[PDB]
Amino acid sequence: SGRLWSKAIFAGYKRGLRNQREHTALLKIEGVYARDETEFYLGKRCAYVYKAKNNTVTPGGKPNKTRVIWGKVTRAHGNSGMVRAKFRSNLPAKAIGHRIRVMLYPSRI
Amino acid sequence: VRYSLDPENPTKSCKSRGSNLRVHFKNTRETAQAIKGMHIRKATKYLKDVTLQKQCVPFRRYNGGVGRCAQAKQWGWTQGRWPKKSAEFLLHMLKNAESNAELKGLDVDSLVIEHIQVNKAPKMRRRTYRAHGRINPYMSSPCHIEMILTEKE
Amino acid sequence: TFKTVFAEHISDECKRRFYKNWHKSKKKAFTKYCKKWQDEDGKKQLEKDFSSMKKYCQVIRVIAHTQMRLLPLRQKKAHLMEIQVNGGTVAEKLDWARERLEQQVPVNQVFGQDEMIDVIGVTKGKGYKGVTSRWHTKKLPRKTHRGL
Amino acid sequence: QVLVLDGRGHLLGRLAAIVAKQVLLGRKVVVVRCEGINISGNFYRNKLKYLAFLRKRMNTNPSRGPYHFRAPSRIFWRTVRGMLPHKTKRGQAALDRLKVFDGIPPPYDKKKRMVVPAALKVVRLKPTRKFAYLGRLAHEVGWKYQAVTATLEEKRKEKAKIHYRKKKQLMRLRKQAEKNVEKKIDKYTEVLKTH
Amino acid sequence: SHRKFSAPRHGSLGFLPRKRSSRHRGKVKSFPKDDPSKPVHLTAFLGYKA
Amino acid sequence: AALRPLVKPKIVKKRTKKFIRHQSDRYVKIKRNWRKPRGIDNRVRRRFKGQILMPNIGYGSNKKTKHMLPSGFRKFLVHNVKELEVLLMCNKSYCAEIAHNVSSKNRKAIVERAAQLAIRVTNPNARLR
RNA sequence: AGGCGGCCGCCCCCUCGCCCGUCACGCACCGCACGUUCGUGGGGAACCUGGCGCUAAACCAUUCGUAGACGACCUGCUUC
RNA sequence: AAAUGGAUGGCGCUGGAGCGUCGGGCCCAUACCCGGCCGUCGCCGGCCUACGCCGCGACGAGUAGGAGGGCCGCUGCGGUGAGCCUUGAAGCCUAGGGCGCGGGCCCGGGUGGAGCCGCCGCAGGUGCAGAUCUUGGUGGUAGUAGCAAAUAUUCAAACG
Ligand SMILES: [Mg+2]
Ligand SMILES: [Mg+2]
Ligand SMILES: [Mg+2]
Ligand SMILES: [Mg+2]
Ligand SMILES: [Mg+2]
Ligand SMILES: [Mg+2]
Ligand SMILES: [Mg+2]
Ligand SMILES: [Mg+2]
Ligand SMILES: [Mg+2]
Ligand SMILES: [Mg+2]
Ligand SMILES: [Mg+2]
Ligand SMILES: [Mg+2]
Ligand SMILES: [Mg+2]
Ligand SMILES: [Mg+2]
Ligand SMILES: [Mg+2]
Ligand SMILES: [Mg+2]
Ligand SMILES: [Mg+2]
Ligand SMILES: [Mg+2]
Ligand SMILES: [Mg+2]
Ligand SMILES: [Mg+2]
Ligand SMILES: [Mg+2]
Ligand SMILES: [Mg+2]
Ligand SMILES: [Mg+2]
Ligand SMILES: [Mg+2]
Ligand SMILES: [Mg+2]
Repeated sequence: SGRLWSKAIFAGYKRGLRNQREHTALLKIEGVYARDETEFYLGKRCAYVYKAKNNTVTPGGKPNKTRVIWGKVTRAHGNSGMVRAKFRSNLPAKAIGHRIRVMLYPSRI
Repeated sequence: VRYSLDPENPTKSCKSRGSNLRVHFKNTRETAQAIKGMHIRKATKYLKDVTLQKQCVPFRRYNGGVGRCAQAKQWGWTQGRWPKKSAEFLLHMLKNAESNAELKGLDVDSLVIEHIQVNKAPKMRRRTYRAHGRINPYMSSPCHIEMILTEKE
Repeated sequence: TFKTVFAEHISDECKRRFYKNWHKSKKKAFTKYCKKWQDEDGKKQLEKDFSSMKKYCQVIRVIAHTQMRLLPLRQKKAHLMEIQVNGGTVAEKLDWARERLEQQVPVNQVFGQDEMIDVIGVTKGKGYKGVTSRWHTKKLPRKTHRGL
Repeated sequence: QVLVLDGRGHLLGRLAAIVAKQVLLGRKVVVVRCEGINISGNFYRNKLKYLAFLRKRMNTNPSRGPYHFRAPSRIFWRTVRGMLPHKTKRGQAALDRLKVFDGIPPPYDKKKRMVVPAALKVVRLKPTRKFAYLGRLAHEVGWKYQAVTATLEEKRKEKAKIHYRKKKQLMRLRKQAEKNVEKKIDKYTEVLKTH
Repeated sequence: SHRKFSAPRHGSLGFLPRKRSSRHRGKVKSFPKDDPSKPVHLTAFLGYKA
Repeated sequence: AALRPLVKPKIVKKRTKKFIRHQSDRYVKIKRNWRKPRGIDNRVRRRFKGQILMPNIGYGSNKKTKHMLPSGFRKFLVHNVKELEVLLMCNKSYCAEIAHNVSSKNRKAIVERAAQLAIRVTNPNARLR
């Protein structure tokens, strides 16, 4: 029992003032608010948990309604502690202001 | 002949049609949308109330410049009109559907009108006499009427 | 509005005000409410409402109506009006109101002669009229086409 | 989840910037005591700017067009509207997440009010510069509800005074218990492992 | 422009929403203020123009 | 699990939209085939951002993955038995596709000869009793 | 812009309701994710069961004029 | 001091989110470097459709205009496929499968009932979004305007 993943809020895509680049997304991760603080999270792996009414899940025991697009941390972003991430599939753009899990594996503890 | 929206079975269903009959397509569509989804005796009483101007027919789609009435509040609508000739023709075709159900041998007291359909017949052209010796067409708009009735269980 | 307390003896003119079709209505208004006024155990849950009325409210208004039986009218419906008591403290205003529930209020009691009292009502409807009759603008002369 | 912010001694633009940034992330933030939000500059200057803003209105139909609120909560809500992209379905959802209240509501009496340090008058303004109260501005122009709000505010401040004596009595009792004996065995371990 | 004969405007801007009132009994928009010095009385009665 | 041909890599197309024609949505007289606009004011020819993209040489697929079905073969159309038997040498990369005007009486013989010669046919179970 | 908390008289149980120590077990599913949550999460139509209760109101029609272009508004209709 | 109500873009900003001097970071364009793929060009390889097959390197924007290619397309002509079929050709529809960047094409399913296509050469009345384009049909308007110049009709019966 207990949560193992660190909380991170989806913020938006990599973009300029006018245009966007949907291949790389931005994550405001909680606790980190500095360039020196967004160093431990380099190499973490992210997951966006959402719901659909069809019965497509992991083989972990029971069939449910949970669908997850996987991905991982690429690099840091700015001085405020925001973190870039490239997922395996691009974001649905409904996740703005919503939470993406950051799990504590392959990092180097 | 073929009908759109074929029923569940031809045993418990009767059918009727009128072809090339001088009415207005808009009036017959707007009264068919009020007939559709109703018991046959309620529809007969409804059309007799239309001919007696006691219960109206709301114009929901073809509602351009149509005056209001007080009787439309049963339908949740503001406008309304009382089509006498459309009520007469559609009551005649409901009597035809009743006779066809009697020929097929159904429980004639418990029919409901599941499907009704109206579409434009080929119209006949007349002419007006406007200003400056010009001729503008004066054309009708007849329609073909189809109805599929079903027993209620 | 905090809460509204209605009296026990509610007139048929007030019931005709609350209903729309008095012929089609079965005259069933306020039956359980008068039963709550009649029951002794309901009074303990009703006198607490006045004690909360003394504590929290400042503006107390009195709903009264007219007697249509004394009038030569044909309407037979009594018009309800909230009348803000501008007296003293809320406690004696509530005591005055509960003392004069189900009672008549003459005009000679409150209003007097030589008094300057304003009148509020609804104007005479003249119908869907035009501009020179509504806004009283100046007419156009005889030579004007498409309207004077 | 939910955030409850004080409005006493805060600046309008700074607090609106921090609220409009934190409401796009999803944290349901609510600014309470909105009448106490200070605005820098002279008060005649601020009401002259607001009088010009009231003068801004459509000549053809004043209703269909510029709406001008007088309540300070709705002033702050218009300030956050002018900063969020409200014409799209991101800022509209952010404004639906944002709630603003004048005075203090009864759930926000109980729930603890946060104070943002970077939006403070004391942090951002030199104390020899002029300022203006948004509640004073609202009472001067349009918002006729200071006599009710200030009365209920003094009532809940009396409620806070009658709660704080009980809380301080309980704190004195628990520090008398900490002064008492037979707790120090765990306290040696706590001090040697970061009391 | 320069209308050269300025006239007082017809009508009033204050009475401009000339909609039918949803009520026929003319309700009271504002009652006079109260004080504990004055004795207890009522303010508004009903009547019929005869 | 039918024939499982030789080593064919991951097939990419660099875009899969079969580019729409400008203002084909607005007018239903315009078929959705591409046609290069040669106007002097057109945003598509001027290549403004936020518009449709014109087909040019950059969208050309790889020569290894050109004319490649997702199964891993290259299709070749066939009318009869001799045009099926011409694929006897290269059946492990080239599949057959029976023409539409071939009846069932000869279609069953063509698919029987393909099953004997181990030649993949794209539509084996069509137009049968 | 209120529904959870505090006190007293009793209630069927619990002196392991928690930390320190000994002992033996429960799937150890044999390298793999979407796991544990305020969830007896929100809404709609029905299914079988116990107790306590409810027995109407709008719209049309008709009439009305204090009202109306049409709608709309104010009204009447008890067998005395 | 200027007429609609409005403009550092707005919101706001005073220990700055103003002004002038600057330090360290941070963000991106089709710009630059590396890499994958297509094409053009230059050089070149081999006695493997030589009009084919490979290899290296540099570059690809563009109205008027000019060339090359098209195993893009339509119609008909001569060779040609022991071509296709009334166990279903042309045409048409299609939330189907796919190819080619593209012109377009092939197959699946349905109506249809008698002619059709691939390659090589040949010849065109050979490809449409416009021309207040020609012919034909159909919508919004729209059940809208309008059925109002010349005083006026009413009761009963009858055929129906
Ligand atoms: Mg209209
Ligand atoms: Mg009209
Ligand atoms: Mg004429
Ligand atoms: Mg003539
Ligand atoms: Mg009148
Ligand atoms: Mg004239
Ligand atoms: Mg008022
Ligand atoms: Mg130009
Ligand atoms: Mg400004
Ligand atoms: Mg500076
Ligand atoms: Mg070029
Ligand atoms: Mg024939
Ligand atoms: Mg061809
Ligand atoms: Mg030609
Ligand atoms: Mg020719
Ligand atoms: Mg054309
Ligand atoms: Mg053109
Ligand atoms: Mg034309
Ligand atoms: Mg024409
Ligand atoms: Mg013809
Ligand atoms: Mg037309
Ligand atoms: Mg008309
Ligand atoms: Mg005439
Ligand atoms: Mg007769
Ligand atoms: Mg007769």
